[PDB]
Amino acid sequence: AMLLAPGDVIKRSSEELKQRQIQINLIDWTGRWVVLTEEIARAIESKYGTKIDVYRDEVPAQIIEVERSLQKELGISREGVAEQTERLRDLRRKEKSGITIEGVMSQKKLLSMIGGVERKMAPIGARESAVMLVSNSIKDVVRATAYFTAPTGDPHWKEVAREASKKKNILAYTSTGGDVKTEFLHLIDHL
Amino acid sequence: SSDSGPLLSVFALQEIMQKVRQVQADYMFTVPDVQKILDDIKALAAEQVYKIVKVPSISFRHIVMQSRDRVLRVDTYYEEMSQVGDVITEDEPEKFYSTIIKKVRFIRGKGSFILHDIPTRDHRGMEVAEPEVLGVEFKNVLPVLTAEHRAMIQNALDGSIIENGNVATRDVDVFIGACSEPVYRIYNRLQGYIEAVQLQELRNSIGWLERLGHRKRITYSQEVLTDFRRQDTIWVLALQLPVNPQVVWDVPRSSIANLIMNIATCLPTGEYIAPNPRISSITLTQRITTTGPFAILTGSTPTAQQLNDVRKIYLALMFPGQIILDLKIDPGERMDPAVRMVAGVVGHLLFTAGGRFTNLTQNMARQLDIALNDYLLYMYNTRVQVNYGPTGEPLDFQIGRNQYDCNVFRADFATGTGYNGWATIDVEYREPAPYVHAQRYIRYCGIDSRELINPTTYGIGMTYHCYNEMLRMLVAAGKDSEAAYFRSMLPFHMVRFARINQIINEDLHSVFSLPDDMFNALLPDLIAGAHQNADPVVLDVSWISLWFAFNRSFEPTHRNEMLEVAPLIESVYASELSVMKVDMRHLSLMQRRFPDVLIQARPSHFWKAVLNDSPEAVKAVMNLSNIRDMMRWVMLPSLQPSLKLALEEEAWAAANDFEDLMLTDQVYMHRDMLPEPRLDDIERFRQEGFYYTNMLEAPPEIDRVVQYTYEIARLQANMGQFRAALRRIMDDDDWVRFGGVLRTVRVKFYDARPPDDVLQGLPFSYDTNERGGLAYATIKYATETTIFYLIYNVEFSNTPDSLVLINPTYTMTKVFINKRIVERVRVGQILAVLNRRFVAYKGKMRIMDITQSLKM
Amino acid sequence: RMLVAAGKDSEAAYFRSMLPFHMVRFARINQIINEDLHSVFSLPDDMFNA
Amino acid sequence: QEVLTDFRRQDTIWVLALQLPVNPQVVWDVPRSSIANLIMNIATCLPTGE
Repeated sequence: AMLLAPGDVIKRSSEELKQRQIQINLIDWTGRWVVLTEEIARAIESKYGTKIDVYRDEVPAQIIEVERSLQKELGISREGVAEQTERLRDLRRKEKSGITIEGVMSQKKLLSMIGGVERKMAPIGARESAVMLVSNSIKDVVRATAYFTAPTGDPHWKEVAREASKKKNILAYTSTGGDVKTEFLHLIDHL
Repeated sequence: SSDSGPLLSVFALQEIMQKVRQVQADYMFTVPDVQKILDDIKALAAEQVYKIVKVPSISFRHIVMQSRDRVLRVDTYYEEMSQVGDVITEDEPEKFYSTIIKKVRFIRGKGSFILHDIPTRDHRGMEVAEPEVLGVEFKNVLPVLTAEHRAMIQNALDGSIIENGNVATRDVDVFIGACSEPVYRIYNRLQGYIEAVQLQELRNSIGWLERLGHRKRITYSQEVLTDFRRQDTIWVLALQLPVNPQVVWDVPRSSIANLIMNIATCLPTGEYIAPNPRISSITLTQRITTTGPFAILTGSTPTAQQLNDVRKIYLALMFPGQIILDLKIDPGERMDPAVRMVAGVVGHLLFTAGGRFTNLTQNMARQLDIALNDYLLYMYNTRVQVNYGPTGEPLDFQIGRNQYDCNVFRADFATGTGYNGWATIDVEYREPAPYVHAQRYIRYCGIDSRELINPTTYGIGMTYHCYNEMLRMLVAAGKDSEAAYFRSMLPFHMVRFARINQIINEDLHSVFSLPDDMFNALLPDLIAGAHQNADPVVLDVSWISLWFAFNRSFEPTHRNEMLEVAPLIESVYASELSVMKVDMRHLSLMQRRFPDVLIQARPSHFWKAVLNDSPEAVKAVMNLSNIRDMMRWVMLPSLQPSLKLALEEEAWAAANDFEDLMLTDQVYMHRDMLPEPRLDDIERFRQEGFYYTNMLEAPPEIDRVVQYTYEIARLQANMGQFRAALRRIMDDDDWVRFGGVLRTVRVKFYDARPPDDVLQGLPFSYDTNERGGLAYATIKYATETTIFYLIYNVEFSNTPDSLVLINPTYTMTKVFINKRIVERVRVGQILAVLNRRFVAYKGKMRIMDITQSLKM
Repeated sequence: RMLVAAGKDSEAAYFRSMLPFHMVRFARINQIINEDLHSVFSLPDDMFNA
Repeated sequence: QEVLTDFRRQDTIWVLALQLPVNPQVVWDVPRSSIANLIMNIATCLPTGE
């Protein structure tokens, strides 16, 4: 299930495409926070799928201080809390021997600050979508099984459309009204 | 990330070769490129044994002499085939038999041709063949011929009318021509094969191809299925489709080659994809140690070595009984106990260990059982109830509040409990298959391969016995997180085994698959340990590789390029094997037929001679892996019919006459004169053609010839009477004949006094020498002999006495052949040679073959 | 067979992989005995059987 | 390749001190000669190796 689409559409929907695990092949035409210790970052990455960096005495930076509430929420062990507060004491001593720390302690604050949205409660299928690749290259026009069109234009889209319409058995979809991105996402969901 | 048929094949060769190179002898490497082998075999399959021509090759040519009324007729067949093969020597039988094989190959090569679209012209409303279609070369003698003979020649040309004849319910043009007997025999055999095939063979082959396409989910164009029913097309079936698999499997010790070719020819290409990122990393319910892993990631990218190991795991999974895993521990690569302790968990789900077949050795079963025992007893974040059994074996305990005995999870190959083959019907037979030797249907976890699935929703809420029991046991022990993780991963597991089952049942069906009888005996042989058949290949694997394999899947992107054209390759391979077998049989029979003159040799000699001439692609295919096994294979009665075999047997039958090969032993010696013409009336001498040859019209009369051999000559030389006896015989103008050694004959044409070496050469050589105090002597016979023809050219200038030497010049060697090589005939019978019947297809007619339709 | 029945699976494979080397060695021994060590000083058949 | 011939040079006189077809009983009739025969055979026929 391989689809061809205008380049601006994939450019605008790259985030959703990455979130739904479809690989992107496109041709162009012309401060973060860190966790005190690696264990908490690993736990939060496992829970939410969000990559988190680790503080390594680099520069005056902004530190995230996970609080007792989220410590209990994430199921963190006693040793993790102990090492977190040990690193906290080390930071206290370092800044007393003359960096900003935030004691985030609500789940919504952490979500609205950084990271990916939590997981829904449905059965997990083998794959999120039935499509593997959406591309905008003439080099793999024979690779495609269907294509999508929009009133928006690309300098190479006309030739690709001509070379794709020549296929004997290919599914063709066109969008005329509403939002192009919403229609494309609905199509990629139902295809 | 990506995989393909050829790439996995190369990896398999590398692994097997590295395993086998560990032990070698005699203290005396390369991995062949499967791409080159596949390309060569496909090209060989695309080759045509026959060839289509508009005009047959010239059979008779004429050399014009000074005479206006006489001319010589030369048979082109004999004058050219003498250059086929090198010289013969009696010390090396292998080269002699290689020359014999080349000579018999040449006849079959020359005799296979088809006439089509002959150029003709109309005359008086009747079609008359043009002067080039008939196989003569009389144009060179025309300019000297007189008017009245030339008119007869023209009238004979006018008589070459063309008639019509019906062949296979089709009208073809029939006419008369000239050709040599050995070539005409092969031409007639080819024609008869063409008529014979049209009855039933083609329809059966097309039906079998249709059935194979039906099973393997292959759709063929109408040009392959219904194009043979046209009335304007002849299909010459050089290769027959329903090949019996016994021919392929009868070659000794070829299991590795068969498995490699099976992987290479029909394995689809695809990618390895991680599971849905909606499944988080598994968290272990263990009390925290300061350096242990809290969780084991699933999206992490493995190293190249781990990629090779997971490739090994998948390759052995896709071939149930032929490839087996084995653990390997590196001295370094420091690993936490958790990864091994959870690989021991996943091993009981990835593999089956009994019932019908096995994917793992007993050592792996014991190691996995020990790892599971350690996981179940030694891991706990809180106190857990446990009970112990009396016997001293792993997994003799009962764990949890409920009395869940873990004895069932101990591996037992006799019943296969605790693994995938737990109370499931893994093997079943439903209907006859396109290949009669492989009727079994494999089904992992009871999943049926007859129904298509969708990856998005398949596998939700469906379980098999082993997985359900393992989940119940795991949740009973109090490991909630691991149980939840394994429950979440179930649809991915089901989809992966669905894909694997589809690949095994649909694509890998070929002759190269292991037959049912050998497949059934794999497990009992491993249990008993009395290995007599080919042993299964064992591969090494690490602990982390089990986890990585459980956290990856194989998705076929698209089918193999050569999947559609496999049967033709299989048929051509079987046909070549059959041809080599029949060549060996005919060589043995020929050697037995004439022991007096043929050099005695061992089978390893002429088998090597045959292999020297076999196509390189077949040799490369068969050499991817004694004498007793060779004889056993030769004595087998299974043969594969083919056009090449049909022509080869006729060529071997025609090879029964050594004169057709121009190898002779009737070499005589007799002192004779070079003729000295009168040359008194030069015009009269020029009008009457004159020539001199070494040929004998008839063999010398009996009782006028003496018979010699090696031992007679040695006895004569023992007293010094050899040369004396020869001189006495020559002074008595008697004949002498040599024997034993088979000689080769060469034909040459001269126009003046020949070079001396052939003028006064001797077919034998004599020498003597002395070492120490004893006298010594040697005798030998020349193996190369020449036959020359002399044409005497005269001009008005020379005197009659010019061509009369003062003293005689003597020639010794003479040769007798019982067939006409060069004949002196008058211009009347130039076209009298036309006595053989030819059939030619019309220009609008089409010749087609199956390989052409598939566009090889 | 006895090694496999006794459960000594590890060394069974090692023994199985050694057959060609063993057979080559014994073939060389037979060649040397039958071909090179033949002389009048060789023991007669009767004393060999005795 | 050569085969011996029966010839006698007019200027040569032959002497043959030894007869070649040695009888094995002469060498094997000596009592307690087993070790002697073994040593002689292994000295005259046994080849070296690696």
